[PDB]
Amino acid sequence: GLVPRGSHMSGATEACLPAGQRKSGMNINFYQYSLKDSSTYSNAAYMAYGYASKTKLGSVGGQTDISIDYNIPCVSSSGTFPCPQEDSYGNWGCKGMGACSNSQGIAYWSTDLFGFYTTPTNVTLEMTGYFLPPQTGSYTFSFATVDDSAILSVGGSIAFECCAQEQPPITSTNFTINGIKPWDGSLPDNITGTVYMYAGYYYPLKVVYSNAVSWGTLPISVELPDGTTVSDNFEGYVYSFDDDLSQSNCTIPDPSIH
Ligand SMILES: OC[C@H]1O[C@H](O[C@@H]2[C@@H](O[C@H]3[C@@H](O)[C@H](O)[C@@H](CO)O[C@H]3O)O[C@H](CO)[C@@H](O)[C@@H]2O)[C@@H](O)[C@@H](O)[C@@H]1O
Ligand SMILES: [Ca+2]
Ligand SMILES: [Ca+2]
Ligand SMILES: [Cl-]
Ligand code: NA
Ligand code: NA
Repeated sequence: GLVPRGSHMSGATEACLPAGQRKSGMNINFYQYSLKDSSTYSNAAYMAYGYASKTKLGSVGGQTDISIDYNIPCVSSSGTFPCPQEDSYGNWGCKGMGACSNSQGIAYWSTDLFGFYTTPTNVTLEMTGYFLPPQTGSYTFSFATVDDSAILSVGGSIAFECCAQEQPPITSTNFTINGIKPWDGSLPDNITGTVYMYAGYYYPLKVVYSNAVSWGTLPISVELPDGTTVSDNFEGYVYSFDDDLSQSNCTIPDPSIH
């Protein structure tokens, strides 16, 4: 036929063509989360949008390295140094440092998350921006692990609305990756998710991440159509645009027929 038929039952993921000045990287907003609260982050409504009803702590823009790898301090005989969780032992020490005098159960202040001074032990953050596929095909996003709770959403009307990156969060719970901490503890059922994307369109991307205590971990990757994997550093793939709610043609409901 002269034209492609389109994805079945309007199945294509909504994308965007923002006309304004493109900025490299994602915006990261930080919100209050209570130390050792092991329940709030288990609710889908909280992880999709309820986080923004808590106090906003601040923000950083232009972030291309988006994985989280926060290690608490070990106050050791030779000074205070971050302890990789796999090197923690006993009650407690850190391999190569001896016994640690400090508690694993208190808040710690650091700039480890995106250079922003906060409590990485206990915080929720929202990463927003647009993913620009260089290749048409299936993209598989993944979290290698999650400590404590996280979601990833892709698409207009799923992550956020086209040309409206800076607005309060939308209520969609149709997550691309549901990494929400189960009520029974243990691992979420599935921490990949796949999206079919068309080259050159901008796909809204949202990651919401929470830590309640001590270590924080969220190693983010994407497998491209060509089979290669991009991990941690998404430079060249993620961008931000200032809101333009007046750009009438911004939303592309079905990129295969655009
Ligand atoms: O999944 C929850 C967190 O687990 C780890 O945090 C540690 C965890 O400690 C456990 C025992 O070792 C402690 O003696 C006991 C005392 O509170 O708690 C158990 O759950 O939980 C503590 C908080 O209660 C933390 O202080 C410990 O660091 C770690 O993987 C965290 O990143 C997880 O969020
Ligand atoms: Ca919409
Ligand atoms: Ca934790
Ligand atoms: Cl040691
Ligand atoms: Na770590
Ligand atoms: Na430290």
